[PDB]
Amino acid sequence: MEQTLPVTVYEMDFLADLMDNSELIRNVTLCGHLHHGKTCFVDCLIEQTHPEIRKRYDQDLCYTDILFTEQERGVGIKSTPVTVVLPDTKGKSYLFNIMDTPGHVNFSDEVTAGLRISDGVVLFIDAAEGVMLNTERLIKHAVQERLAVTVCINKIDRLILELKLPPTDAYYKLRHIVDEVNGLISMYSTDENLILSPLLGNVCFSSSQYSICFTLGSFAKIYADTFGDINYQEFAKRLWGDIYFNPKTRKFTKKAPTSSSQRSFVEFILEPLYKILAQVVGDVDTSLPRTLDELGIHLTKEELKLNIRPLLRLVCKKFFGEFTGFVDMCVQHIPSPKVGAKPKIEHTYTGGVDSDLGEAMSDCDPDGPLMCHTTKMYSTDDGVQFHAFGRVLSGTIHAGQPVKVLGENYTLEDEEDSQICTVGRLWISVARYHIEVNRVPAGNWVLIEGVDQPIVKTATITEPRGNEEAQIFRPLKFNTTSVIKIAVEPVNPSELPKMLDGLRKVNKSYPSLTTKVEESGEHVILGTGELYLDCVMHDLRKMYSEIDIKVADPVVTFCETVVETSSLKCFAETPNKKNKITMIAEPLEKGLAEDIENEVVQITWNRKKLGEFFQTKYDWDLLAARSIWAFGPDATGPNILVDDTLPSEVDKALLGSVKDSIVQGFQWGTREGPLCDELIRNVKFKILDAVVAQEPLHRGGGQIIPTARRVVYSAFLMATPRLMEPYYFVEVQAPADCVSAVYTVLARRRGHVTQDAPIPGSPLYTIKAFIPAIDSFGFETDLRTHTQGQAFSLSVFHHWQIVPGDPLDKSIVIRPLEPQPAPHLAREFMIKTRRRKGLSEDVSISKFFDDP
Amino acid sequence: RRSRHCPYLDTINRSVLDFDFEKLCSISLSHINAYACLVCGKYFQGRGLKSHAYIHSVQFSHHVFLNLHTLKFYCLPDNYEIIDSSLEDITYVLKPTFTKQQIANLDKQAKLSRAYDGTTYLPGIVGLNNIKANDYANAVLQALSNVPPLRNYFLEEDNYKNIKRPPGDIMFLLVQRFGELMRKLWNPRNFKAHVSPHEMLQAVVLCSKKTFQITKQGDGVDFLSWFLNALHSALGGTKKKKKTIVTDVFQGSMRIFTKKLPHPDLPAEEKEQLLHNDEYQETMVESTFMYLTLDLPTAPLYKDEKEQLIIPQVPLFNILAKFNGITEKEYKTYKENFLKRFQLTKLPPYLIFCIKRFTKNNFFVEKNPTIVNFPITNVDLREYLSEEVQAVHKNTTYDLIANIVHDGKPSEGSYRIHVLHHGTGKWYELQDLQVTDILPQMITLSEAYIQIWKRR
Amino acid sequence: PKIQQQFSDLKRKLAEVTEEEWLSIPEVGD
Amino acid sequence: KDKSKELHAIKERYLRKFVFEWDASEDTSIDYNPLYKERHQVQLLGRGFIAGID
Amino acid sequence: FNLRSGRTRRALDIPLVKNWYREHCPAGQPVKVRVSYQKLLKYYVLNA
Amino acid sequence: KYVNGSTYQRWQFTLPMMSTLYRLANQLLTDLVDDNYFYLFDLKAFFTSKALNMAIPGGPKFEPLVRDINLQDEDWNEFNDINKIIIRQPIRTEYKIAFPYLYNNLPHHVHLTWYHTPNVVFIKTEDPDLPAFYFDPLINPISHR
Amino acid sequence: RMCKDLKHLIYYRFNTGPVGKGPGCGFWAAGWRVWLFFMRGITPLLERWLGNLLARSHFDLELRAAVMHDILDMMPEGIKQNKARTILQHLSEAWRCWKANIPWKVPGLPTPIENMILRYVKAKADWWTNTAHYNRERIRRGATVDKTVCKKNLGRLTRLYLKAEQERQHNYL
Ligand SMILES: O=P(O)(O)O[C@H]1[C@H](OP(=O)(O)O)[C@@H](OP(=O)(O)O)[C@H](OP(=O)(O)O)[C@@H](OP(=O)(O)O)[C@H]1OP(=O)(O)O
Ligand SMILES: Nc1nc2c(ncn2[C@@H]2O[C@H](COP(=O)(O)OP(=O)(O)OP(=O)(O)O)[C@@H](O)[C@H]2O)c(=O)[nH]1
Ligand SMILES: [Mg+2]
Ligand SMILES: [Zn+2]
Repeated sequence: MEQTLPVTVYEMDFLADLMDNSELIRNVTLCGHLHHGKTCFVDCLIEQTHPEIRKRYDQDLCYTDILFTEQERGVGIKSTPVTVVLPDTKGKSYLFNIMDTPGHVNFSDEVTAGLRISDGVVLFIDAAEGVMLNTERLIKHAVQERLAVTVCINKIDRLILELKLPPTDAYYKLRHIVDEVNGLISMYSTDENLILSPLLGNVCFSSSQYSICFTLGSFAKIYADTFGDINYQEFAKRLWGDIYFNPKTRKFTKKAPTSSSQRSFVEFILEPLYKILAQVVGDVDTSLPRTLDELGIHLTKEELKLNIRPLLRLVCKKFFGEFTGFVDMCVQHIPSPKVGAKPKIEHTYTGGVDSDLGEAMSDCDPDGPLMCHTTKMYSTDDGVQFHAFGRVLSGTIHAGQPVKVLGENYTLEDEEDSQICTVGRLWISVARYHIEVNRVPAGNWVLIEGVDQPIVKTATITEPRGNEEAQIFRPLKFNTTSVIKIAVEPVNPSELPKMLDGLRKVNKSYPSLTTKVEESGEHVILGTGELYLDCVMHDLRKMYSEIDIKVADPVVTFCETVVETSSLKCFAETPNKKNKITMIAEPLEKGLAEDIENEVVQITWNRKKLGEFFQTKYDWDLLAARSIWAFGPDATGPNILVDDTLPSEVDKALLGSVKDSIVQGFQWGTREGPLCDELIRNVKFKILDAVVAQEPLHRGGGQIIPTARRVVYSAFLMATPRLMEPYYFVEVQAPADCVSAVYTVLARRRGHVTQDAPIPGSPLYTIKAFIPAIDSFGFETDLRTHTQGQAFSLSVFHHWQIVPGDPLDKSIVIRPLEPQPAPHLAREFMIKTRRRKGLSEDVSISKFFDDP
Repeated sequence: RRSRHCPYLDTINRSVLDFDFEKLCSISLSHINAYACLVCGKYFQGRGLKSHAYIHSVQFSHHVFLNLHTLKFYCLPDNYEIIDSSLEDITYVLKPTFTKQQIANLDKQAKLSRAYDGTTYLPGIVGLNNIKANDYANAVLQALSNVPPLRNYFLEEDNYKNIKRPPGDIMFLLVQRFGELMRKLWNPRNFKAHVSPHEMLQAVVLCSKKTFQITKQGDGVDFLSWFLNALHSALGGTKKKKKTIVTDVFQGSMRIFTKKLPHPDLPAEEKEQLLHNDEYQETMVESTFMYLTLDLPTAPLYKDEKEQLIIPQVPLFNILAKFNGITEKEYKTYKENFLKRFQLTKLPPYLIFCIKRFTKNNFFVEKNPTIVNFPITNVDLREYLSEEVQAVHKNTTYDLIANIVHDGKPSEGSYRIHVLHHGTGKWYELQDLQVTDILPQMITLSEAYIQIWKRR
Repeated sequence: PKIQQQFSDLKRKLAEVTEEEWLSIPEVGD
Repeated sequence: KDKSKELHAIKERYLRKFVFEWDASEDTSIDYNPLYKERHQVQLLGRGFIAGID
Repeated sequence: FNLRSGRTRRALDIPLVKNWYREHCPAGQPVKVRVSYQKLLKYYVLNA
Repeated sequence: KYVNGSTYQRWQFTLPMMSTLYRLANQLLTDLVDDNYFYLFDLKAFFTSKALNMAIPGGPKFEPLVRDINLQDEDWNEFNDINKIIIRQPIRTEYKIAFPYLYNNLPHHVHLTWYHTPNVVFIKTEDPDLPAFYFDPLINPISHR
Repeated sequence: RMCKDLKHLIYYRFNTGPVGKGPGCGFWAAGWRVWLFFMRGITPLLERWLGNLLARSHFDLELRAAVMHDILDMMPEGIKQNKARTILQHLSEAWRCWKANIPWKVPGLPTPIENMILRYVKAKADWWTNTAHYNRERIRRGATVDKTVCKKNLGRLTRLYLKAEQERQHNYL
C-alpha cells in the first residue's frame, strides 16, 4: 500500500492478507542444476500472475537474475525471492514465497541461504540432461537441511523438439529421472516415506520455455474441464507408471492389453503433448487450426502469425493455463510453514525445539515473541545500504519498531554480538519490485531495512526488552568449502578504505565469502570457484567500491595433515614454567574426518554415545573413546583432541581445570597450523601427560592457550607433516565424441577421470573426474575451448588429498616462476603460502619446543 | 572482581594508540565489536572466544583491549572489564567529549596543553596530517575549526546525531566525521599534538564523488564552497532545514542589482531607446552567500615608480568596494553584458572572504600575486550596508580569525593558514603539521586566499 | 574567442578618445 | 619452441606504401598449447557439416 | 530460417558469409586465409 | 499470401517453404544448433579482448584501448612478489577473457561473455523415411529398471 | 584489403572437394556488398563536391595584426601615414618593456589606446609564457627542433626565469 506496483492478477491487499494466514504460505526454494529451468519457471509464474509483464518473443525475460552480471553472464548468481499468489487446481490461491536460487555449483552457498528460509524444495531437472552434479548436491543438501523435496522435471520439450524421442522412450527417460532422484533420496535419507513419484504429486513435468506445467492432477483436470463427468484425482492416480488403458472395458489395468498398447502416461499425457508440439512446430499452416479447435484453443489471426517458439508458448499457455500443478505439488508436499516450523526449529535453532522459545517458534504465531531470521543481504543498486532478507518464524516485525539483531557469535553468555537496531522499512520482495508493508507476520519472508549494520552473514532478529533467553539460529552450514583464494589490493592504495568498505559489502552479499587480512597485510577473498570469484570481483570493483583493484593469481587454501605418529612425545611449559603439556599427534582413521565434518559424530553428544561410536566404528578402546575433548578447529572439524593422561599420573580434576584452555589452544592451533597457517586436518592430538599448576592464577588463560597451541604445533611437526590439496570433483557434460578430448584436457592438469558414463536418453556423456583445485584455474576454459564449446564442466569441492611432495624438504630448490613437478609440489605449496602468509622462509620442527 | 587489580596495565603504551582511523578489525574488516589492543594499537574484532582480539591476546601476549564503541577496557584472553581511572585518557583520546562548561571555557585557554609525548600544543591549534596532496582541505578544516559556534556545534555529537537522514545517505558522514575531527582537534588531553584528518577526507572523497581527492589537491575555495554547502545540506533532516549551524554562522544575505547593458554595437538613439524597455533596467535578485568572493584587480603588468617591489598591493577596502551599492561590476556572458551591483543586507557573525587568486587566461591558470593590505583587528563594514539595514546591524566590526594562504604556482602550490588562537591573542601559521607562531603584522603580507572574520 | 572578439571592448572605448589626442601621441624615441 | 613460448607467456604475465595483403606477422593462433592448436573441430553428431566446404 | 514471418531486407544487408568468419578458421588452412579470418573479425568487431 | 504486396516489405512463409529453403541453403550454414561454439569467440569475448589488449587465438588484434601496465616498470611490491605466486598452468589470454574480473587488474570497458547455454541436443534427421519421433542411435539407450 | 579477405574466405571454402585452384569461383555478393557500403559513405562527399563545383604557433603575429587593425579602424582617417607606424612602435615598445620588467608608462599616450596596448601585452604575455614552457617541454622531451627555436626559447625562458627570480627576491624582501 502507498506504492506503485505493477498490474497483477491478484491484488496486494489479498497478498498482505494471505501473509497473515500462515497455512496458505509456501516457502519454497526452486533449486536445481545450472540452466535447468528455474529462472524461466519463475518467469512463467510471473507472467501468469502479472498480465503486463510479458516475455519477449525471441529472448526469455528472466525477471529474476536482476543483477547486471546475471544478465550478461546468463548464469543466476544470487537467489532472488519472488512472492506471488498462485492459484491451485481447485482454484484456491496460496501465497508463494519462492526462492529462485542459482543452479551453478559455485553459487551453491546461495542455495543454502534459500534452503534455510524455505520449508520445501522444488528440484528442477532438465528432462534431457537428467540428474546432474548440482541436482545430486541439492538433493543431499535439501534432505540434510530437513526440507520436503519435490521435483519439477523441466524442459520436457527437449524430449520432443530436440531428442525427438518416441513418447514411450521419453516416458522411459522421465521414469529414469524420477528413479534416479528416488535413489539419491534413499541414499541421503534413511526414511523412505519421501518417495518421489508423479503419482504422489511429488514430481511435476514442465517446459518453462513454452509454459507447459502439469502434474498428473493438473493434466487430469484438463480432461475434467474438457469432459465433465470424470473425477481427476482418481484419474491422476492411474496416469503414471506401467498402468495401461483398456478402452473396451474403459478401465486402467496393470496388465498390458494388445501387446503394443502404451502406458497411461504415454497415451493420455505424453502423446497429446507430442501432438500439440508436433502440430505447432511442423504443421502450423496446414493443420494447426483444426487441432487447436480440438483442444478448445482459439488463437487470434495476429497470434497465429507468430514464430514457432512464441506460438508454442502461447498454445501451451492456452492449453495448460495457469501453473496449478506446481501449486498442487508444493501445497500437498511442502509444509505449511505452521507444519514446517517444528523441523525448522529442530534443525536450525540452537536452543532446539525443547526451549521455551523453541516451543513458541514451533507454533509460528504472529502474536508471539519476534524471532525473525535473515540469511541473505540484498544490496540496493546504489551499493550503500543493504537489506537483510529472511523469514519471520514468530511474532511480527514492524516498520519503525526497534529490534535486537543477534549476530552469529551471539551466545547467551556472550551477549555482545547483539545490537538494538531500528527497523526502517519492510518489503515483501518480489524480484523487480518490492511491496512496502507496515508489518510482516510469522511464516513470511521479509526484506528489512536498518538491521544491516550489525550483521555480516546471518542474523537472528528478536525483540529488545523481552526474549532475554533468545538464542541465534545456526549459521549456514554450506554445501561446499570456499577454497579458491585470491589476494586483492587497490591499484591506488589511497582508496584502500573504499575497497575495505567494498570488501565488507561483498562479505554481506556472498554468504560463503571469507574476506580476511593475512599477517602480511594481504587482503584475501575465499570463494568456491573462478566464476564465483569473477562475480565477487565484479561486484567489488563495480557495485560496492568504484575503484580499481589488482587481483593476484587464484590460489587455493591448503590443509595440513600428518601421516605417522609424532617421533618424540612433544611438550610445552607455560611462561610460568609450570603447566607442562605433553601431546603426540597421530593421523586419524580413514573416514573419521568425513564423519566429524558431516556431523556423524558430535561433541554435543554425551560421553556414552560418543564412546560407543568410536568403539564400534574405528576400533578405539573405551579408554580412548571416553577421553575425547574437542573436535578440531570448530565443533565439527576434522581433528580430535584426546587425553591419554592416566589418572594415576595426573589429577583428573586438576586436568579438567584447564581442559577449556587446552581445548581452546588446540582449536586455535588446528585453525592456523604450523606449516603455512592453514587448517590442520585429519590429525588426532593425544594429550599424553599434563602437569597442571595447583593455584588457578598460575594456570589458565594467557598461559595455557598459547602453550597448548605450541604443543599442538610441535606434536604436529614431529609427526611427519604433509600438505593437503583441495580436489575438485568435475562433472563434464560432453558429447560422445568429445570424451577423448575431455580426457586430453584433464591429463594436462593432474586430473584423474573417475568415470565416463552415457547420459541415458541423451546423446551426451558425463565425464566425472577429480582435478586438483590448484590445477582447475581455467580448466573449464581449456575444456570448452578445446572442444569448441561442446564439452562443459562444473567443478565443485570434493575432498582434501595429500600433495605428492614433502613440505619440510629443504633439499628442494624451487625456481620462482616455474611449474614445479609433482614430487616436490608440497614444497612449492608450503613456502609460497608461507611467503604469502608472510611467515618465515621455512618452518623447522623445533620452532615450538622449549629446547630451542 | 579482578577489575581494579589488573596486572597487564603497565603493558599499555599510548605511543602506539592511534585512534584517528577506521575502527575496523585488522583481520576481518568488521566494524562490529572492534577492540583496540592497547599494547600495539591494532584493532581486532570481538571479545569472546575464537574472536580476533582473543586470539590476538594469546598470540602476542597482548592482554588488554579497549572496546572502541563501548569505551570499556578488557583483559583478554581471560576476560574481565578493567576499571581504572588512569586509563581514562585513552578513552578521551579515542572519544573526546566536551561538556557545556568545557565548551564555554574552551576559548579561554591561555595555558598550553601537553600531549602524551612531551609536545605542548594548544587545542585547535593542532596540525592536520598531510596525505599526498591535502593541504587545501587541511587549511579549510583548520579554518572551520577556530570558528567558535560551528566548533561548539560539532563538539557535542548530540547537536547533530539525532537529526534525520535519508536511508542511503552518505552525505551525513561529512557531518559526523567533521564532528569527530573537531573533537580530536580541540582535545586538550591528546596523545600527540597532531590529528590525522584521513577519515574526514575519505568522507570528503566519498561524498564529493572523487572531487576533492587526497592524492590530487583541489582549490580551497572550491572545497570550502562544497564543504559548507554539503554540511548545510546534510545537517538538514530529510529536507532543506533552512537554518543549520552553517547558515547561522557563515551565511549572510546580499542584494545583487543586475542591470542589463543594452548592446555595445548599436547607435545612440536605439541605445537610449532601449532604456525604457525595462529588460535593460535594474533588478533585485537578493540572495544568500556563504562567502564573499573578493576580486583582486589584476597584476599591473609593469612595475611602477612609488614602491619598488614587483609585488602588487590592494587595500582590503578597495576589493570591498564591491558590495557597496555604488561600485558596478561588469559581467560578460554570451550575447550579454550586465552591470551587477552588490549590497550587503545581512552580515553573518563569521564572514568568509574568498579572495579570487587563480584566473585562467587563454593559455594557463595564473595566480594573482596581489597582496591584500588588510587590518586584522578592526574592519567596520558599516558602510557596505544600506541605511535600511545599518539600524538592524548593531555590531559590524570584524576581526580576522583565520587566513588561508596559497603559496607558489597554481600547479605546485601549498596551503598554510594563520589562525588566531582565542584566549591568547597569538596567531599561528599551521602548514599542515608544523605550527609556527606568526606575528600579527605578517599575516597581511601573504597572499590571502580565504579569510574568516568574527563580528565581535 | 577570436582576438578582436577579445579586443572589441577596448576598441569601442577607443572610439571615445578625441582627435586632439591622436596626433599628440608620442613616438618611442624618448 | 612451444615450451619456450609457454614459459615466455608466464614470464611476461609476471615479469607511403600501399600494402594490399595482410602480413603473416598480423597473425594470431600461434599457440604453444596442444589443446588450443589442435582444437577438436565439431562433430555435430556426425550429421551437421561446416558451411561452404564440400 | 527459424522464422516463418519476417521483414524484407536489402541484398546489401544480407552478408552471406558473415557467419563463416565468425566461426573458427578450419584446420589445415594457410596463413593468409587465417589472417583474413582474423581481420574480417577485426572489422566485424569494430563495426559492432 | 506470401509477401506484403508490391512494396516487398514483409513476408510470411509456410513451413514447408522454409524447410526447403533451409535445405537449399544448407551449404551456406554451419549446422550449429548452439552458440556454445562461439565460447570466447563471440562479440563480447572480442570486445573484452580488445579492452584488455589481448588477442584470442582465432580472433582479432587491435590497438590497446588503454595504455598498458609495463610489467618491467612495476617495482616488486608485496602483491606482485613472484616468489609468492604458485604457477601450475600459464594463465592464458582465454582465461582473462572468460573471467575478466578475476584474472585482470584493471578490467575496463570489459564485457562479461555469456556463459554456457545448455547443449542443444538436436538430432538432425538423415532419413526422412524415419519417423519424426524416433529413438535415434545417437541417443544413448535407457536401460529399463 | 577486406575484399581480398572475403576472397580468401570464399575461395578456401569454394576450392575444397574436387574443386581445385582456378579462376572459376564467382560468389560475388560479399565484395559487392563492401563496395556498396563504401558508396554509401562517399555519396554525399562527391555530391557536396559537385554541389560546390556546379554552382552559380604564430599567435603573436595574428594578435599584433588584429590589435593594429582594431586601432587602425578607429583612427581619424586623416592620419594613417603618421600614427600607424608610431602606435606599432608603441606596441613593440610596451612588449619590450614587459619582457624587461621595466615600467612602461607613456604619458602622452591616451588611456584607451594605452589600455588596448596593455591588453595586447597581456595576451602576448600569456601566449609567450605558454609557448616558452611548451617549446621547453618539446625541447626537453627530445622533440626535434632547430637552432633558432632553441635560441628563441632560451631567450624566452631567460626572461621568464628572471621574472620569477625577481619575484623571488621581492618575496624575500
Ligand atoms: O591471395 P592473393 O594474394 O590475393 O592471390 C590469390 C591467390 O594466389 P596465391 O596463392 O599465389 O597468392 C589465389 O590462390 P590460392 O589462394 O587458391 O592458393 C588465387 O586463386 P586461384 O589460384 O584459386 O585461382 C587468386 O587468383 P584470383 O583471385 O584471380 O582467382 C590470387 O589472386 P590474384 O589474381 O591477385 O593473383
Ligand atoms: N529447450 C528448453 N529450454 C529451456 C527451457 N526452459 C529454459 N530454457 C532455456 O535454458 C536456459 C536456462 O536458463 P534459466 O532457466 O534462466 O537458468 P536457471 O535454470 O534458473 O539456472 P541458473 O542459470 O543457474 O539460474 C535459458 O536460456 C532458457 O532459454 C525449456 O523448458 N526447454
Ligand atoms: Mg536462476
Ligand atoms: Zn596487540
